[PDB]
Amino acid sequence: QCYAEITGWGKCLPPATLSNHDLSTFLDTGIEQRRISHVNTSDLATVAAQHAIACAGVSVEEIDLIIVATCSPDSLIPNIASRVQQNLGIPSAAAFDLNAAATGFLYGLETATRLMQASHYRHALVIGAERLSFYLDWTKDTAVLFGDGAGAVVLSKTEQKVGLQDAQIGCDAQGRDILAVPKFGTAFDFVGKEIFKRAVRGMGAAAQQVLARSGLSTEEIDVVIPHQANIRIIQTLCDLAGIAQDKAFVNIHRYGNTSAATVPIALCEALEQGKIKPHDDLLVAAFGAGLTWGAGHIRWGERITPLGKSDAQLPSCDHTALDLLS
Amino acid sequence: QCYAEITGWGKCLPPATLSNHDLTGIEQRRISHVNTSDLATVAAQHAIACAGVSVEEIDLIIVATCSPDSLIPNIASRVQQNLGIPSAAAFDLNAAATGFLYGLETATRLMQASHYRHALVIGAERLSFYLDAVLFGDGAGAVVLSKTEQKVGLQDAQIGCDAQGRDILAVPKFGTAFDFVGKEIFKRAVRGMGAAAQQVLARSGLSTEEIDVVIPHQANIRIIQTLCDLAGIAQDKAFVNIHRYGNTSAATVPIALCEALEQGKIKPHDDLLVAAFGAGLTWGAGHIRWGERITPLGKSDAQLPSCDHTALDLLS
Repeated sequence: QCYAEITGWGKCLPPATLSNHDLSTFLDTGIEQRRISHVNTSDLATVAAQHAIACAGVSVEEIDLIIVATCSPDSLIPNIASRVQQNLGIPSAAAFDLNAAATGFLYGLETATRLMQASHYRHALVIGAERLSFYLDWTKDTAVLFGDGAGAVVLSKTEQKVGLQDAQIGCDAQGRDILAVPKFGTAFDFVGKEIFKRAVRGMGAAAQQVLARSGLSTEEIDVVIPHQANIRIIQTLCDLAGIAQDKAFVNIHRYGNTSAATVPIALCEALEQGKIKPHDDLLVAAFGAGLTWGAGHIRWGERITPLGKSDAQLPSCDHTALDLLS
Repeated sequence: QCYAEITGWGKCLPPATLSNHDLTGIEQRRISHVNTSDLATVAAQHAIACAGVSVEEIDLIIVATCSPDSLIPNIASRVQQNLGIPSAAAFDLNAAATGFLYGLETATRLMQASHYRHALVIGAERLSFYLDAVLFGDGAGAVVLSKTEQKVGLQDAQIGCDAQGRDILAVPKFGTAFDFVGKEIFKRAVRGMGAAAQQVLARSGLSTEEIDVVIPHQANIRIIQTLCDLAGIAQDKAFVNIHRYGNTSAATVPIALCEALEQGKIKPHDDLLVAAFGAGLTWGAGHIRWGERITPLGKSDAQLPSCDHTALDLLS
């Protein structure tokens, strides 16, 4: 029996910051700020990956698998996992984009972990990355909700019982029409109340299943890394699960909802701020357009500090965030 | 130890046919009058009936495409909604034409390492959306996988990507942001698929003589011939339907597999070699050990909405 330990983590938040005050200028949550990228999604992903690689101390030749969870890719042909691969010079790895909306990163984590357990993948890079700013209708509720950013992890095969344990991922397809941008693709819809109910239900039931199969009580959960879409969803999810609200890591106020990137960014910050201790039990939970949903139980291993650090950074930004949206 | 048997197969080729005419290996392609999700849906319905599984038994839906109707939400969730499958994991995977093989690999390992008992893996494309040209068509192919103890379905696979070839095959300004270098695409494809096939064969302990059938990506007849010649595999073992449908990217393999079974090209316990490549440049190969059954348990009446248009008409 093999496991996929999370041995590296990293993030990339673009520098141009957009305050609510900045928003008041042109405009008539929990969120105070978001970032707005002056580069493509593949660039955000690349830098976050560089941080996780250095954090893990792995050589780029050791990576067998790159998954980019996104719903805002630079291009469809080719995918952007292959762009990240080209940028980092990783040779020969499997490389794909996965689209499960905000639950993408959890889907990716589940997928890479099972690939590693059943076959010959020794290290993996799983990245959540978005440039939601590309989508926004500056007239329309939606505009204040979303930001740009990337988060990444590196997974390394091991015999120790760590990394993702059980996961339960799914999709409530009867809710598909309540959250959509239907004419971008080869072809907004936003019903807040229904999104709310189905999200808490989907994430809730998924979390419960994971906990029950792991034999854990809510009390043995040390940290909750939820999708950062809405503070009230997070509070409600915990309240209904009976999980103390202090265990939930929240950074939505800083970055807004960055779809697939929220969980890996939160996870990276939680580690940097020492919120996660060696051998802690984490509960991850997320949902997204689809309506996709998921939860996972991660057992952390020995190390919560980077082996090294990267000098990787985005090209210098000559623009303000107000400037980027003009 | 668990395995993912291919217990259902099915396809959906849109009716409007486009012959070679004035206005590869290829004589015809199909041109869809519906979205990609619709092609995927019908192919799925055929596979479900072929497998005799109930829609409530499906735990996982993967749609390999690079021409989805929408990015938000994904189209796996649309297929799920159309078939009424409750609660399954549903995602879109983009690895260009190697998508279906990537999906097959992913679903198989999900099923072996965790609690997914049945899966639907679909390749589906509407490449006609992209064209500015005689090389591509539209279509979908699907399989259903069912967990079992018998040593059948995908055995070893080797998937990868040659990222130094990323720029030789691209539509770079569709997305949130044509390039086509035929000779380089040719060289890297044969190299990528070749090396992948070799690694799979070697790990499986097979000689090329024990391969019964080859289901390759249908992008170009000469690529297929060259891949076999260099592997030492007899060219007669390679199933080819490109002449009928053209290159339907992620859909080529599952359509070919489905037709190979319908035409009795595949026998119980046959060893299949799948191989594919795509923009990325992605590449992959897989060894499938077929089980007992090569006939559908049932048939579906599922069909696309009636087409009132000619294919010439559809491109206008």
